[PDB]
Amino acid sequence: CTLKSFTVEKGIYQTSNFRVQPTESIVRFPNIKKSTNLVKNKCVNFNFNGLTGTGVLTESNKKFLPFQQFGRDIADTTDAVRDPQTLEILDITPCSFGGVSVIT
Amino acid sequence: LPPAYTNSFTRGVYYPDKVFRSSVLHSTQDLFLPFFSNVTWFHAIHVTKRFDNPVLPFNDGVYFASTEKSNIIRGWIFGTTLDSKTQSLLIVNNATNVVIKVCEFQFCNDPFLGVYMESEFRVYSSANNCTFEYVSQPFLMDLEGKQGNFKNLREFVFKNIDGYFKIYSKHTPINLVRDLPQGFSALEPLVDLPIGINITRFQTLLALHGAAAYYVGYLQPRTFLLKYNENGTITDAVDCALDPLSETK
Repeated sequence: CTLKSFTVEKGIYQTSNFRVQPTESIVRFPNIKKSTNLVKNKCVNFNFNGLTGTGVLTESNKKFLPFQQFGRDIADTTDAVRDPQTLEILDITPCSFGGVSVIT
Repeated sequence: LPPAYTNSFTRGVYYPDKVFRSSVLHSTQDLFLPFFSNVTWFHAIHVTKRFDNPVLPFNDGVYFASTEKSNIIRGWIFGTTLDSKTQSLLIVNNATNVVIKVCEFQFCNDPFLGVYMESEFRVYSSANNCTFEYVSQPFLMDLEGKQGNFKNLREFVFKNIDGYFKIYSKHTPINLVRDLPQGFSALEPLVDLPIGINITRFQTLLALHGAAAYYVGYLQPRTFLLKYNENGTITDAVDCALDPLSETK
């Protein structure tokens, strides 16, 4: 289909893209909004303090200064977020993982 | 004492936002204190006539440093005209805590809450209109009297943007008996006021026991180049417009 032909020659053709689909949709910060529990190691649709995104909220190892909300990297993108309720830090890792190529 | 200016050796640096970073060199463009500037040192060496606390022009930010440990300046009154028709603000470091009294204070001809408690009712006279009273956590501010070698480097930044009256601070246990020393230490945010009042001028309320020490900086829309470290705290910075070498850095 991507080649617009009924006969393909031997080779490796890149057909599609493949992105993991997020399962759940949590909403935080009624610490003192609706509440939902922490889920880890699974691609979800998180909403932390208005900041909306997608990823796997893994456990963090870095220590924030005790007034900081967000966290980021050289590429200027969200990487670690402060738990609004339990006041903990959680990493973020998006899971848009690679294309899909057919070998024939 | 006529203000004999001195050189602010890399002071007036503060975390400009809530973001955490690590080992990255971010270049913020915000209101800082120009490096190696002449700070309007209000020489409080009276043991002269340093009770020259006029309606000081509150520009877009003020670096109100103080190498004082008895905290002679318990109050900081703010306002535009200070004549009973302005929603005036007071940061009062009273016995309870750093209380934020912003109200439609009724003033007198000589506006100052002089020590008489701030009982000289020349700023506040009644509680008619009051947007918010941020009575902070009551801490051990009991009208301190300790003096000597300036351990507590009471640095403060008082800026008013979008109505918000952001008050930064820092407490460094560095020892000296004279003006702003060398070194580098960034300030932290201490309180953000979610009000929308306007301020034009301010005063410094020395406690009627004066021999003290308190400076007055003035900020500017500059651009910097901070340096965060592994633990995520500012360790160095360069003023992006001070010299050619700083500019190429």
